[PDB]
Amino acid sequence: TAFDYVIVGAGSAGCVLAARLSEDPEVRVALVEAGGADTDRAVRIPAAAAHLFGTGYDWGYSTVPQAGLGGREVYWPRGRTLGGSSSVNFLMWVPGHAEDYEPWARAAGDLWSWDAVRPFLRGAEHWTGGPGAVYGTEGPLWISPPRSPDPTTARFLQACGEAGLKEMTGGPGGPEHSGCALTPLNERNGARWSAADGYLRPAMDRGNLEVITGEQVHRVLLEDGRATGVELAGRTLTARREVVLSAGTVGSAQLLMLSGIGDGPQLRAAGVEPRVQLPGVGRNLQDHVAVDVMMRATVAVPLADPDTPANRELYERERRGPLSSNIAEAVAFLRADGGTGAPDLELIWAPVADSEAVGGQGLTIAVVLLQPDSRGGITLAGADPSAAPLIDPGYLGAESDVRTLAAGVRFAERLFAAEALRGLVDGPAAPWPGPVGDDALERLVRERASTLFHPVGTCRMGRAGDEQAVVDPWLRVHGVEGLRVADASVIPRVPRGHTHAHAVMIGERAAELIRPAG
Ligand SMILES: Cc1cc2nc3c(=O)[nH]c(=O)nc-3n(C[C@H](O)[C@H](O)[C@H](O)COP(=O)(O)OP(=O)(O)OC[C@H]3O[C@@H](n4cnc5c(N)ncnc54)[C@H](O)[C@@H]3O)c2cc1C
Repeated sequence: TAFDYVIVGAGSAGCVLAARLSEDPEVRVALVEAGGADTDRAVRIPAAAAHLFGTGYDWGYSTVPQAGLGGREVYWPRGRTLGGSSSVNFLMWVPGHAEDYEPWARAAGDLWSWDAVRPFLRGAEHWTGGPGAVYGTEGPLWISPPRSPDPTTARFLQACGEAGLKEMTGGPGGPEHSGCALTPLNERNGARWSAADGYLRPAMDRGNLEVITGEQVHRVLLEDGRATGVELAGRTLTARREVVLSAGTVGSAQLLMLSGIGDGPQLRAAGVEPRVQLPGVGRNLQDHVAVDVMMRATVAVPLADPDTPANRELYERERRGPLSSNIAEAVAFLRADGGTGAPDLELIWAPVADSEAVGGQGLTIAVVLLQPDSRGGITLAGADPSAAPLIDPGYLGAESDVRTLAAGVRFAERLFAAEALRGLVDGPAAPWPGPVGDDALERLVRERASTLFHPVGTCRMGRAGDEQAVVDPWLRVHGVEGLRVADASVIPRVPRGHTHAHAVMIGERAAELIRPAG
């Protein structure tokens, strides 16, 4: 079946692009998604998101053994349903810092400066909270303050205050380089509001949009230097105008390589026929890494066991109580060196502990390396389109990353030692060992660090002439006509924020690049 545009992947970016491109009734748009409809309860309920790990809603990737982590493999959940990862994520809308775009503008020009992207980002947002927030007030994605924050969360913010991190008046993504805040949420009335909710669903009555679920794309079909369609298991979808890969940091890169687009020698070694030499495909992989500082609680921890009759009754009646929590209720930003300037550390407050020793009754500060120097890549394991690719982030390959995380763990410890928090905790929650000496701390970081689910950069944007660029500033794959990538893969440098915002923004930006308004 024949379309004008074939979009692969109904995720953060792909939902936006399907909705936007189908706004013109004279173009026919296909949105092709490996997963099914987002129908399960645990998709809707903020507190339930982590229960989707290892389910049909999750691709369930893992990294290769990581030398920087002592040989550990790291689990890589990815959403596999309408809305993609926006349907399984932790609902945090934490859109990053204006300076994050300096390396994008360096790579791809003023099209990708902050001034250019800002309206697209603000345009995605509909803030439901108090005035003075930085967020937009008219976009498809409802952004809300928490309905029922844990009582300890105010204490975390007070502790931050005591340690010189003041509360941000606009929320994260404001002018303040340093500070703390309640997490802005992708929630409407206490339930998830995903890209499928905000963008896709309103568009699905359109006669010119076909949403095709349950279909993993195997490769892009190339003919005479142009993408002509995509191959599913049993049939081909044709595109008269463009194929747009929105399959994310894993899937977009894997699909390029499976199509013969990438480094010819490596593709040959994986059993794939090279078609377009583009060595940057799968390279420049970046991700946030976090270490959880977990303490045993001396107070009630509702989020340790949120799914109870009482909480279900309150959620049903009022959409309040623990089930309305995304768990990661507050954030703080700082520099390891204590300077002014853009943050290189984030602290995430979760009033729970992943610790069986205390039955979950603990409190966590996740310490986040926002600007890793480590880099990795994704390659094919072989030519089977159903096989997972080989994911090697190179976590903690750079020793500076270890030192930065060590500094952040010291700061988290400082917070738990603060007047506002120390009364709430009594020792560490195993397997967090609590305070250790300097050398021990470096080893502990390597033993405990894990993904924070923000992988980017495998289909990096850049100007013609930049040998490891994958797409151009208009998101067109270099050396192919009628083929674009629009998702988190194109990001040159991992931001100082959580990447759902960036993916949505790229979706919006891509739609305007492909079909300018007016
Ligand atoms: C568990 C988890 C928690 C997270 N928490 C947050 C958070 O709270 N806040 C935040 O800002 N970010 C968070 N993130 C990250 C954020 O959700 C992602 O970075 C963002 O959604 C990526 O958008 P995307 O469009 O690039 O890809 P995705 O949204 O992953 O979309 C890719 C889509 O393509 C589909 N696909 C892939 N390959 C194929 C194929 N071959 N054929 C067909 N379809 C295919 C996938 O199934 C998926 O639906 C989280 C991520 C995860 C996994």
